Amino acid sequence: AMDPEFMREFQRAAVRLHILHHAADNEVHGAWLTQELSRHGYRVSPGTLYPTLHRLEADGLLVSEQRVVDGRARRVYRATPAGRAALTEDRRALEELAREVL
Amino acid sequence: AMDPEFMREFQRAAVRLHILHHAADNEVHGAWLTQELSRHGYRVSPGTLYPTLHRLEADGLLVSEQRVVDGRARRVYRATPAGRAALTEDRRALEELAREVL
Ligand SMILES: [Zn+2]
Ligand SMILES: [Zn+2]
Ligand SMILES: [Zn+2]
Ligand SMILES: [Zn+2]
Repeated sequence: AMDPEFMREFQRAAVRLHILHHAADNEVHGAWLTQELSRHGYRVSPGTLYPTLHRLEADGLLVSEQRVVDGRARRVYRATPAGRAALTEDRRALEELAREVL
Repeated sequence: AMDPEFMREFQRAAVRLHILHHAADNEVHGAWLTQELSRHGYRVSPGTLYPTLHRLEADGLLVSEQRVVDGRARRVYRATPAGRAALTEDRRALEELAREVL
């Protein structure tokens, strides 16, 4: 990239937004988020993603639940009401900036 | 804001993009950038702005020159060819993320 600092800063925000958007549509496992983010073109390792997930729950924007499904313990994440509101606000900021420069 | 970490991350990118867009259109004084960024709705202090400006020059994306105009010495900033290309790349990343989540 010509502007690696922009890409670096912008990716953090992009990831955060994608996590919230996916977790508002439906419940998600961390492992699936890694694959899904990759499909959308973001290079993310579990080592980077899980701390983001935990932070989002700490921020009250996600909530996780322990589930035992098919003899296997798994954590699922979903958006809280605060998360859906955050998503609206974040999307709004994106849309505004998109409208302005494009 | 519901998601202050998103807003914080997103604002850095937004500012960076605005600096490059203004400095591609015309030459700018740092003091004027502060006012202009304020008009566009970004809280920026000289203490935050000048390090960003210096970083952009170090990255080869801006160039500054000491200029004496009307018996008065001033520093002006403008985008380099690399800066115009960075602006295109950054805008492109924005467009992509806009397409994805809207
Ligand atoms: Zn997706
Ligand atoms: Zn602009
Ligand atoms: Zn302007
Ligand atoms: Zn603006």
